[PDB]
Amino acid sequence: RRRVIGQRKILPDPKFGSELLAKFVNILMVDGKKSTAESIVYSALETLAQRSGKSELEAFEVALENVRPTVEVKSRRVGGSTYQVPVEVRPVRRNALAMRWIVEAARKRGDKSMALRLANELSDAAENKGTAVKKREDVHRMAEANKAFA
Amino acid sequence: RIRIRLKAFDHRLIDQATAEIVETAKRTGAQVRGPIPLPTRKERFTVLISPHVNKDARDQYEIRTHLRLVDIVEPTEKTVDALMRLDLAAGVDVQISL
Amino acid sequence: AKQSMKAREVKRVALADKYFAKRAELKAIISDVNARWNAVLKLQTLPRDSSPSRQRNRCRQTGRPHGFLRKFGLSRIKVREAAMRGEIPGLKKASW
Amino acid sequence: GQKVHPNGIRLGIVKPWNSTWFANTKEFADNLDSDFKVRQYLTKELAKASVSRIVIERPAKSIRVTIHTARPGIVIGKKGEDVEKLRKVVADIAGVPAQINIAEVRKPELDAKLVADSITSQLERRVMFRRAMKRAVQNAMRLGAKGIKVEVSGRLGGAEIARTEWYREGRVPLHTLRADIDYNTSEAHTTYGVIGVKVWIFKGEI
Amino acid sequence: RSLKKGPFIDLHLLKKVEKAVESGDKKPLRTWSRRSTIFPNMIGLTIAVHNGRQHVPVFVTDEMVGHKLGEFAPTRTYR
Amino acid sequence: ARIAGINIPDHKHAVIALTSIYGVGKTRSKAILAAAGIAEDVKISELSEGQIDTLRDEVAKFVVEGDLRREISMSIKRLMDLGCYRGLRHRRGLPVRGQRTKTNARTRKGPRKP
Amino acid sequence: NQYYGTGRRKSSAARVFIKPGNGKIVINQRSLEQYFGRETARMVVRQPLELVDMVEKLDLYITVKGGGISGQAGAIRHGITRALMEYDESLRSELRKAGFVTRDARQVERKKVGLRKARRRPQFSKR
RNA sequence: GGUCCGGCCGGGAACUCAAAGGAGACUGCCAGUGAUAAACUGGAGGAAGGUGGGGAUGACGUCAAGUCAUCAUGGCCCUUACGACCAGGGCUACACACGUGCUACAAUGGCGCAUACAAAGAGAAGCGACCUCGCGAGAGCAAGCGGACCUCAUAAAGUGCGUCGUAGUCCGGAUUGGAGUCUGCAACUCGACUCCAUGAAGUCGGAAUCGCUAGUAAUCGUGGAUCAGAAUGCCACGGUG
Repeated sequence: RRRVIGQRKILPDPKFGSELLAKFVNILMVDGKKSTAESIVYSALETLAQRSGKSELEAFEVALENVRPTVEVKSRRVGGSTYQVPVEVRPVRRNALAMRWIVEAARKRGDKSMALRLANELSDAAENKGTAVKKREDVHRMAEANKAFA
Repeated sequence: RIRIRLKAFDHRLIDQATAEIVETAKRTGAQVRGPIPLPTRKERFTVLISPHVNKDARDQYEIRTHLRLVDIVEPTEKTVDALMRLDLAAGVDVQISL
Repeated sequence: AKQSMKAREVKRVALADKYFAKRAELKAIISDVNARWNAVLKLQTLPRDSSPSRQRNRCRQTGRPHGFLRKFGLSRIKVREAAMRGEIPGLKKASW
Repeated sequence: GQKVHPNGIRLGIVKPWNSTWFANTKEFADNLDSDFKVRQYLTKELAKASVSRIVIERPAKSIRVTIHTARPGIVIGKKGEDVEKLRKVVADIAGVPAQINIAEVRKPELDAKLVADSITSQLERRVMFRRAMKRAVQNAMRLGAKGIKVEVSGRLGGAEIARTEWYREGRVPLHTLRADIDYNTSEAHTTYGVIGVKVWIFKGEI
Repeated sequence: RSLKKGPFIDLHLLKKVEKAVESGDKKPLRTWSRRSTIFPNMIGLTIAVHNGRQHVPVFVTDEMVGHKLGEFAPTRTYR
Repeated sequence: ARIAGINIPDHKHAVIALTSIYGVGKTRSKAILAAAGIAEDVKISELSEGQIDTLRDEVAKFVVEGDLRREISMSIKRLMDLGCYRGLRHRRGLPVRGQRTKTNARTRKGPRKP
Repeated sequence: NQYYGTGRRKSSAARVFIKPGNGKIVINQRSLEQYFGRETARMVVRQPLELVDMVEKLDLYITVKGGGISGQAGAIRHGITRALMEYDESLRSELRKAGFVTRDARQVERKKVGLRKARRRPQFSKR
């Protein structure tokens, strides 16, 4: 409610050691079976070699670029009815949010297996594909697209 | 070597009841390897407070059974025959088995 | 608890002792692989109330069969009172 | 309901058990049982004996039993009357050599039990609850003590609408475990209903 | 279907069927113990069952060997 | 080709695809291959006349398909024609084993009749 | 000589013995790679070690037995970090900075009457 | 140090642990804000901060809230009977609905084999070893422990390999049939479980709605009360998170 502290410092990736990738595995994690999450994403994250052939590291961030929004809505119980006054999105959630769309939509892909069903999505991310990239504009069509209230 | 056990419901009695042995049952004759505490047997219980209805009631009780070993490590006669001279304690199970 | 009910149990004990408790043991032999005589199996029906399974305990204080605990033989609230009144040796609230 | 037993809540500290002894699931079952029969009976033939508590020690097949009473002499008997009877009555009731040591109650106006059994008895004597409840209990404040909360159930006086009463002196912080309080109940089956009562005597702090 | 070794039957009806066959046949014999089993010798006999209110006719058949008598007697009312 | 007639289980492990027959199970279809030598890791195709057909030999021991069901439907009726509780419940689509027909029994009774 | 370090966390019991030399590590007659190696992230045990150049530094003879992987691995880390502090009582600041010197007081939770899992309260869609 | 490699045996009170007693946390100390107050915000030191985490503890009274069915009890009722005994039947009925749950709908998976880690607990008409039989539930024989000695108990997730490849399946198990075990006079009505066969609905669920702020939710097992023997319920424990 009124509580005001700090964020929960997360433990970096099991290898590259990166908070950005840390909360990534967590957002992807399920049933506290964190192990699988690693062995499911950490693989597809490197399986990019077969998909490219180099130091697959920045590919992740570059892939998220096509999935990084900067405007969202927010209904407000004002003016009798309910406003929508859209507002941008700070970095703290930008990177986070995206990760959800990248995973929460990579599951309904319906491919070989979550391990790979995820990999492909990354390539589709930077190359614009799947609901992941969709959600962006499908969301932007509200904010910045309806500044009439913003 | 005769082994002695003391299992009371608290130290308020298990204490004096045990120190007695080490003091009396252990002078010079009896050897006594030492007074040990041993793990306590915790038995709690949950009882429905309200009479009929209100499942969300319940009350939790428990009876800690405190125990002690010690046991004398010397089967003599002059000192191993000065323990029977102790049978007080309104509640201190003393299983004097060998 | 009723007065009649709180009486039957009492008897269900006696009979389930004077007989089964030591006598059933006899037929329990034949009626079991101890080499199952029909007669012995039939003789098993001489009583009825005489059985260690026909007892529903019932509160040792009042009689309420619901909420029994071999430990105090009482039923819920009874254990509750006896406990608070310290009537029960070494037994206080449990918290951890 | 919404109050924890001001006695059991403290059964751990500052409050001894009115029946301290060991036992295992085996006899424990019938053990606390006999204790009830003997304890329930010791009151039947010693009601007016003005008995407070009734502890029950148990070493090995020989329960002690201590009948605390404001009136020891009457619980003694004609130089052996009472004692003999009880001490013998504990026969098959426990099937063991049961003794019996009486304990004299100092200041019978600070002990819950008594102050409770009394007020209730006065009620049965056709007396105004308020008077006794207040004065006939106010004494606990004159012989010392610091705080005493009384409580009379409903149906007091000619009325179908049961009502509880207050009346308290000093301080009775029953929300303090290190407080130690003398709480006890007492009924009074009168012409109608069962006007109850609860005595809360705050005997010092820690 | 719960006795393994020792197909039990309520003696009450036991002594009767054996008595009936003794003198041949006759009218049904009142019976309250359904928990028994349709005995073989009872083949083509008459038995009853106190289903709570009253009894019910019972005519054993070849197949009726180790089945429970009660099975042939309903209980609750319906439709 | 169909062993016990009809239904050609092809392109799958033996035992696993063997259970295809309306009569054998994970265990049965397995217990037969043992005394048949035919492994499970072998697809019916991989087999040969002296492999797939051999299976059709030790299969005539158990009852299967059509008549197996009929022989049962009739056997059921045998005890069901009798005025026994089971039958009385079997001819009404009610649980005859020991369930609470009073509620929750869709697959048992059938569809919903609100 | 040797330097002991208890260490524990979440019903765990760590027992690491640091000897001068021999970067070999054994936990209950097993390898740090044969008991933990190739797990969720048992790279924490040897974390404080490398944290200050190990392997060709000292030795680690552990004897843990309490709690699951995560915990049993956390206990050791606590014992070790605690241990090194003995060989040099002037490196506390460093280890404390990371947060090893401190123990994970954050233990399990106790279920509660009325609830269904100490916190998970039963639902009542209709109220 | 000696090994009939197991702390098995001397031995050793170090260590884990056990469990009685102690120290420690107080805005105590540093800085800034605040009127140079209460307090707040960070900080040092620590294993642990700002009632350390969780319990326990429920003011005055409200709902003529609940319980005469645990018990007690005013009044009213019944008494060759709304008292009492037995047998069988019923409380498990359906022709629907509403709430609380368990298990799914699957490859963050099943399945085979292999195998690593924990806690808190029960137990003389008890827990039951080893061993023998049986496909198996379980049975025969019979030790140990009335307990940090023994037994119920030789965790699951997990990790290694391999497989099956998005179909109603190698998913999911309801149903039914066949035949069997163990409790107990006795399991038709109306029991738990084993084996074989059968293998449905269900491909994640509108309107609407619930819990959860950290070892939490999430999921994975373990135990116990009641109890002869009917647990997915309740109480409780720990793993991963």
